[PDB]
Amino acid sequence: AKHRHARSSAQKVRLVADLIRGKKVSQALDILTYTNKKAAVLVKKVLESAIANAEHNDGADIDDLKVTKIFVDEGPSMKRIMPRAKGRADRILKRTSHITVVVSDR
Amino acid sequence: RVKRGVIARARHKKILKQAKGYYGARSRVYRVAFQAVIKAGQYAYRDRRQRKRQFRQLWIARINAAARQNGISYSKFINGLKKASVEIDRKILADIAVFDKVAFTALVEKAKAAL
RNA sequence: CGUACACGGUGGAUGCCCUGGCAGUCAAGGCGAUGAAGGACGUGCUAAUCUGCGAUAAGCGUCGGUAAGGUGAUAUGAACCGUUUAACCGGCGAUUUCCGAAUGGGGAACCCCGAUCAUUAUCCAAAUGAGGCGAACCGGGGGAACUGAAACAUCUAAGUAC
RNA sequence: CCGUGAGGGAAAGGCGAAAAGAACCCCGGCGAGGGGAGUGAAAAAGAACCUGAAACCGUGUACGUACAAGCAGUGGGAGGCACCUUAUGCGUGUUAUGGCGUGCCUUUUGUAUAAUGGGUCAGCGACUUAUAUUCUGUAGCAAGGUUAACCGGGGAGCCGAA
RNA sequence: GCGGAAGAUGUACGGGGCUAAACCAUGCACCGAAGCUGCGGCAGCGACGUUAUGCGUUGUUGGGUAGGGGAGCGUUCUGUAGCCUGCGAAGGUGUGCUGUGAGGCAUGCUGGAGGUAUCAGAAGUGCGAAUGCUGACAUAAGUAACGAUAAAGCGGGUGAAAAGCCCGCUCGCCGGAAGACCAAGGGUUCCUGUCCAACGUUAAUCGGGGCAGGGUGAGUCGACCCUAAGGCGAGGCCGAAA
RNA sequence: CGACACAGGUGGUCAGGUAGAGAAUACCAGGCGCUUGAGAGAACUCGGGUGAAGGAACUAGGCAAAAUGGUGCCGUAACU
Repeated sequence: AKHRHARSSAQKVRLVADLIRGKKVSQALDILTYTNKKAAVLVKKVLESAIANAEHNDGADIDDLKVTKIFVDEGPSMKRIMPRAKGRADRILKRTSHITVVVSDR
Repeated sequence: RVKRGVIARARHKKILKQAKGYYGARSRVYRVAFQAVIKAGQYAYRDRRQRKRQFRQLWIARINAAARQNGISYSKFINGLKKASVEIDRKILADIAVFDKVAFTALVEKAKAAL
């Protein structure tokens, strides 16, 4: 399944996405349980909901469904007024990223 | 008022395109493209051409590397060539008496004869 | 990690459109002590804005027009109005709080009276005037300097700016 | 929105023929979102929603690549790998190795230059009016020629004619 | 040829190196430029003949900063003649072909509404290059920065989630004070309930955050009243008057 | 108020709450924990303590630091 507007950073995304791009879906669940990176959740509530809807709908066996291709490239950037520095105003060019994951049978 | 049009923004590419043999930048950028190809056009304003009359220092000094193995060389090899027969021009020649252990002698027994 | 491209994104250019501007032309042209212009506060069942009114408050009356639908911009929910012909568009009359030229006096809109000058004068303010506003045009007075003279004291900019 | 105040002062346009604006179901902490599905000619229109580029981001593809020396090419000859929508011993992508190669702009007698300017991008960004005079090229007609205000007429008047 | 000749992080003719690949007197044969010769091709200028910038012949041959002279492609819109398009245009991306070139043209995809050619005009007409203006963006970096009222810790409660929400205990801080009552000033930020997308330089089931309601009931408190320095308006007096 | 939940600035009353000369430290009352975290026993820098013997030899200058420092008795110079 795919995702959209994520408060993620796109950069700190595709960091946790990696390591969980290879084969074995189970190998994608054990890992990602401990990441110490905000970039673990969200990117996990996917590639989990991806393995799901992959079982029912798009018939497939969980025993042989692996992670083939997982990439994260999305936006958009929105004008934000985050108060940095003692006193000043600045617009954040913060971007986002969608966690698209396709876990079919390999 | 007048919309820039198919000029400028139509001038960035139509350049940056032609660079099949580009550089790190000066292919990604236009403020390097132009001043990069400026050397181009010139630099060889009318020189590739340089090749001939350049590496031609050979095909004359190799021709003796062809001879000087079956008699004399250079001096009297291209002087007996314009003696008997239609006299074959020396271009492909002086490059043939190297990549083939034949035909090279097919211009040594021609010379040294009718000498 | 270098470059090109592909898919997606970012970004917003470009192309097209535009209920806006810019410019010219014709017509028409003043408003206020029967207290205006402007502003404030209110007013719609719910309404915060804008608009309209103003406590008979997005309205009331008359005539004519118009027309069967309508209850402003908002196409919500409820409800209601209209053929005892409304909505909507045009003359005349009524009403028209307080301050404001206000003018009794004081005052950052709040509390008590024709204030001030002046004419007539039954000298009683009794009968009247002035005291404000308005895009820039006409008239009557006061009147520079930077600047030009490649310096500057006539002159010049000026009889302009004010 | 800024300044005590006088005053100063932005940016932001477009869903679709119709909204006809995503019913129903799965997922989720969730009217968020995702999947599936529905509408329509098209949503690769789902709401700062037409089209949607460049700088640029991620991924992926082609090809390099941790002994390698630097404008990063030209010509020659060898290596390969990869692709036969332009069949013909004819090309591309990138590239190993080798021979050469000190960005680009002003000032200055001389700048690659330890002379100045620019981080990059897109958009923006600098000889124009009447009149008069003097030449030139082209064109019409020729001691005559042209009118101005105002009337398709005018000749005032101007220049030329010793 | 030698003595005279002493210096600065490792000493040499370009280097290897050489007794001749030294030096001097002669000599022979070669290598070696866009020079000279020669074939083809483009041009320009000038000369001769000419209506000719058409041919024929001839000369130089044809480098250029400042500067002078001359021709041209492309763009916008308004004319005449004349065409293309949803059996799909303009634009955009990639690619093929042509021209010395400016530039023109075709194919595929996308797009999805208009767009041209000729001749004659009209033009706010074609740009890399001002510590230039405005907006956007990359590298720099995921790098520099968080401290006297230096205070939290151990259990427990609630919760999907609790290091900082709440309970208990333990342990501390402040004392003219982080205590109590008020002026000025600010002004609903107060209380309750429901939440959290935004705010709280982490999190939050918490909030002075978001939403909806609720709250500030004096004759003797204060205002209200008065006056001080001083100010204003009216009469009087001065080119004129605010 | 200072553009900020800016260790800055801002008037009055409570100066008898308990131990000292006193409106000086410790502690009731009352208020508060609203001045970012986790793991080895470096160099270097910010504050500070202690340093043998000499002791201003440092320095423009003893700057800095330190010494003396409560109370009672005795006693107290030049100069004015």
